[PDB]
Amino acid sequence: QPEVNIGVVGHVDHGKTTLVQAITGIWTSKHSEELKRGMTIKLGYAETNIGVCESCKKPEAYVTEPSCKSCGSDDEPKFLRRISFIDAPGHEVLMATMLSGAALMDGAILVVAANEPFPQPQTREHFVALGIIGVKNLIIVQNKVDVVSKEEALSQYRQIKQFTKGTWAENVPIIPVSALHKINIDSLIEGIEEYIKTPYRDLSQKPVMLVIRSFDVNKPGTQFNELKGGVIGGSIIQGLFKVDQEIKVLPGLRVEKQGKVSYEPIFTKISSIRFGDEEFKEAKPGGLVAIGTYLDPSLTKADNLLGSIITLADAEVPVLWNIRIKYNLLERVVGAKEMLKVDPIRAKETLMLSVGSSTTLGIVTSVKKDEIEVELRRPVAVWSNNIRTVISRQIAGRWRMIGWGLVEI
Amino acid sequence: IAKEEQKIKIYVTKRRFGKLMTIIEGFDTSVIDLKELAKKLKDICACGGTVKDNTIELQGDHRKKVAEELVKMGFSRDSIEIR
Amino acid sequence: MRWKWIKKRIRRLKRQRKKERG
Amino acid sequence: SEKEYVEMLDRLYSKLPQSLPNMIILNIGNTTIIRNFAEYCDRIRREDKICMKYLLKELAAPGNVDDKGELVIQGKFSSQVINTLMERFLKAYVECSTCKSLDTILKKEKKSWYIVCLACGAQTPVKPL
RNA sequence: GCGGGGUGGAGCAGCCUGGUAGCUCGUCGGGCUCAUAACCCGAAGAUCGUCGGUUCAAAUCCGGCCCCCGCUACCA
Ligand SMILES: Nc1nc2c(ncn2[C@@H]2O[C@H](COP(=O)(O)OP(=O)(O)NP(=O)(O)O)[C@@H](O)[C@H]2O)c(=O)[nH]1
Ligand SMILES: [Mg+2]
Repeated sequence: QPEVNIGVVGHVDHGKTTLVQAITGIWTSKHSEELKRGMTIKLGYAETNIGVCESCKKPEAYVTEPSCKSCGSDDEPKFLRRISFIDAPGHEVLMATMLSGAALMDGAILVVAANEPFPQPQTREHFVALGIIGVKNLIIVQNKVDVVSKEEALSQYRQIKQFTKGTWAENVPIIPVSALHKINIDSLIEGIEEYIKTPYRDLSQKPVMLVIRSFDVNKPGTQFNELKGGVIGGSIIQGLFKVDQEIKVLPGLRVEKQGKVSYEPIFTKISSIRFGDEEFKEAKPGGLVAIGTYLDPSLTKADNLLGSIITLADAEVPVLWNIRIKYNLLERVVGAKEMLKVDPIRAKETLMLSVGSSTTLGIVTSVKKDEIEVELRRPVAVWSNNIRTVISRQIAGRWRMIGWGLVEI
Repeated sequence: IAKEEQKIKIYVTKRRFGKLMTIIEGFDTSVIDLKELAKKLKDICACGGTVKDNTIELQGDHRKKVAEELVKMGFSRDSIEIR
Repeated sequence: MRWKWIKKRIRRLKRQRKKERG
Repeated sequence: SEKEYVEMLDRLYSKLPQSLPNMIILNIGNTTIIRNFAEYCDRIRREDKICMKYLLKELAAPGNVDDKGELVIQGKFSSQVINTLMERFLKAYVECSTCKSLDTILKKEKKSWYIVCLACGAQTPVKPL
């Protein structure tokens, strides 16, 4: 399995996906046909091996396969770890899925375009979302250096070295790439091998995991007799799951009784485990996993339990409707082309509460200095007291990050 | 959720007894819902109206209004032409 | 008339009572 | 720390690589027939089907090429709006982004096409359609 | 994975229930009109995706293999 989850953030079309192509060799598909004409839309996914050419010279020593005869000589590169990416989209309004994604990440790579005016609306928006959430392991990258002057990718490296200054990003190193022709990527591999280090996760902890996809393996027309189970798609964060463990999802499906609303936990067994294209018997944090189940795929078709969280069956997790956020605000709206000042929060207003991987909306009942209580629509399964959350508003038709904080229970 | 954008032609038209009408044409009939859009727009204009094939029609001159309401909803200011 | 009003009053009540309930 | 960077910059950068014939358009009931749609696409190095797929999708009409290199679009369009939507094509699929030469090859891979100039040596990536 | 279509240049009928390939346009020629392809007349032109079977005989019925568009969906 992959050891660690790395984001690829940045502005729209700056080539976040193309840089996941040049490292993994895997494309996100670019799909929905509408993504095949737009660009990446659902969260991409791709894995690879990072060895190291011990018997040669760095950074070109940093391989992708067990093959060192590429650089210096043969001595089959000692394998260091296997990894996995999560490619967020770059378009301004697909803010609500990149946040969602960011509940799973152990580190990131900021893909700035060398041929556009540096602080681009989303490049920043993402960055401060990073600084907010706690993803303190960043590596900036200057992407399209194959279509610019040799003066131009330096003068921008000024602009990056000056923005990256008053912000927390000390020596966050800026490795210029060319995701297109896969030149100077092995030096990006040396960055990610040094700076984005493999954290320790205590396995004895309560099994908890997030979900960001889930799919009907059933092709148009698999017969009933070999109807494989439904498939939940997401990343473990704390613990390790095993093949043939009893499980529950939360908040889980809601019933209908004449206009009423009522969510409830669903139970099932782990039918199968798989990482990449290879099936496993256990699963551990870092990486996005997938869990074959025995529940009706109608329940997990398009991506129905998106935002849900998986835990042990017979575990202790509150399914809140109403919640106490301790919070703070950005002084600006780093997101809009325009930097208009974030107003102070008004009661009886609509806001988009990102908690974990779930992207709920909710209404504000109380407003203190830094303690607000939010009634919701679709519940939230609050697995701990250390639930980072992110707070957006509708400024002008398109949803915008404005404050953050922690969930209190 | 989805996206989709289109070229929008707004102009004065003609109906029976009573005043002129306002045509809004050029929306993507797969992605965009002219029936949800139009219910919203009849509220802004405060006019009766319909979805007339692939168009919305609104009774009276509403041409500055609608462009001002369409751009709000996250449509492009540069795809819209009031004639 | 009183049709009107009853449902207007009801809608006002609900919508507002929705805003209170929320 | 610039000296780690400015070293990485100097290491990437060391790995680096006729008017247009007047399109003759007519009308014949409800068809618009570009008489030299083959010769025109032959003199920008393009495939008839990529200028056809694009100029047809933009028009929102159907067509196929004749058996002697002629576009029979099934919809009667004025002799102007074909130039304005045939120039745009040039801008997005033949004019390189470095020196504006029109002297370009069109690469194809999985899902990334590139405009490759025969004069300067750079590559304008294009939305593959 | 199911369909839906493929036919003179072009738009497409015909295929169910097999038996000289039709229409509209265009072209081309002539004619009619004062001049109009406005009308009247004629010609040209599709071995009917592809490959094969069955049949005396197929564009039709049959099955592999393509080419565009609805259905599905990034399929751990
Ligand atoms: N010349 C050049 N072109 C590039 C480079 N990287 C990407 N491209 C091109 O730019 C286009 C957009 O790439 P893409 O990876 O989708 O950008 P993105 O930011 O990941 N899109 P999204 O917002 O969906 O994640 C592609 O068509 C690709 O061919 C580069 O380094 N050089
Ligand atoms: Mg991308």
